[PDB]
Amino acid sequence: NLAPLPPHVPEHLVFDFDMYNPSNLSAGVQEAWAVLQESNVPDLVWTRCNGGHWIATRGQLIREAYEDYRHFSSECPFIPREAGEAYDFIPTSMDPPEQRQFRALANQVVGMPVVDKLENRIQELACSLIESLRPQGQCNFTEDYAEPFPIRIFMLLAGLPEEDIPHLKYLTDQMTRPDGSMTFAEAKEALYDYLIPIIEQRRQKPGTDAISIVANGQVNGRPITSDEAKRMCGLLLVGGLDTVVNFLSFSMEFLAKSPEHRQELIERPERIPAACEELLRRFSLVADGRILTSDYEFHGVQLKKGDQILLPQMLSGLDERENACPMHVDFSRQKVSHTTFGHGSHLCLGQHLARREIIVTLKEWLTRIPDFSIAPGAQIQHKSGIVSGVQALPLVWDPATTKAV
Ligand code: HEM
Ligand SMILES: CC1(C)[C@@H]2CC[C@@]1(C)C(=O)C2
Ligand SMILES: [K+]
Repeated sequence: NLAPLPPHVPEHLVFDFDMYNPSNLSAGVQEAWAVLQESNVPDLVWTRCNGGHWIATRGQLIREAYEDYRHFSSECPFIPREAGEAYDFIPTSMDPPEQRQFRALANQVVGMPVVDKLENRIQELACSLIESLRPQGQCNFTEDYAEPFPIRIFMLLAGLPEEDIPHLKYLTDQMTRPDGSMTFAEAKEALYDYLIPIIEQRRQKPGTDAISIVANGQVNGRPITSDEAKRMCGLLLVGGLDTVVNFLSFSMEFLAKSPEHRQELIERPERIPAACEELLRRFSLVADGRILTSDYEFHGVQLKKGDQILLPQMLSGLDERENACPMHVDFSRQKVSHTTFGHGSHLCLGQHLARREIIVTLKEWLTRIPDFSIAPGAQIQHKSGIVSGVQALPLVWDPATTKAV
């Protein structure tokens, strides 16, 4: 449906892009979003889809808006409006100044020091999942690796049972790529229904898991409330269950389709960290945004207090004004410009865990299964939303070309 055009929005800026079902989706989701960067499309457009909102289409504007939290508030960061209003996760639903104190606590559970306590288990799980698949000569990559690898690591970190994954993954996905059966508010309250008692049990009897550490944490020297803990833990679950999970499939689809790039990383494994960064640029996948706190003229466009603006993190690095030949993957690219992990005060806190999971996957997969392809006659379908993904990724290989370590 197309919402009525607000009185302050001129017709010439109207471009009815649907972030949950973009028209060019069959080309690939990044390609579908990149239609917003065709030469005739303004830097800032209005879509009547999903209740009506602005979209900044160029890295310059996306970066500026993410830096200016005084005009572009995180209080209502999701489209549609109902979802942004219900959205209350911490720290993401807060602006500075109050946001900042919560970042340190989140860093205690997903930050670089914690990656250190997990490196060996991350390594061991990647290797065991890949070795189990290796002799089969085929897999459904989304279900067989992309999901279980990051999700089981998160569930370990959080001290949550693996048999809870199907329920939690379903709920998480309703917040980013809703199937229509639940509103954001319903999904969020179901997630909170799961968490609240676990949080109370771990405040009564603390363990060493991430939920215990958040629930018994301090924020700038005072105790976190049960409610704040819940709102932080919800966000951590969503990051654990619906970010890397999707990104790995874009990356593995690319490698399945580009033997040259596989060989590069096999021959020059020192390049894997750089490859991770270039893949994070090319297969960027997040798009949230902000709400206007006041009327504001931005790049010659009149914005009105309460207007939502989508600021797609995905688009900055695909912008030819940020990177030449942006749809080309070049592992030797000298300045890999992107906002894949966000920009401004809300920079991703999970990014070190994400990079470790990506780099481990690339190294351990190519060590064992250097030669693989998309299954015969398969046409890979993507899906779009707050976080975009790959619906299915059937891969095949000849087991004779693989190596058990
Ligand atoms: C490829 C993987 C990932 C990508 C692309 C990604 C992307 C992002 C983006 C774009 C933001 C900023 C959102 C905004 O400004 O509104 C963000 C924030 C955040 N992410 Fe990540 N993320 C990833 C992985 C993770 C993981 C694995 C976790 C935790 C398990 C995580 C936890 C967080 C947290 C806690 C924030 C909030 C920071 C704040 O609001 O101050 N992320 N992420
Ligand atoms: C936009 C995000 C990727 C970031 C971490 C999880 C996510 C869906 C959020 O709600 C904040
Ligand atoms: K809100």
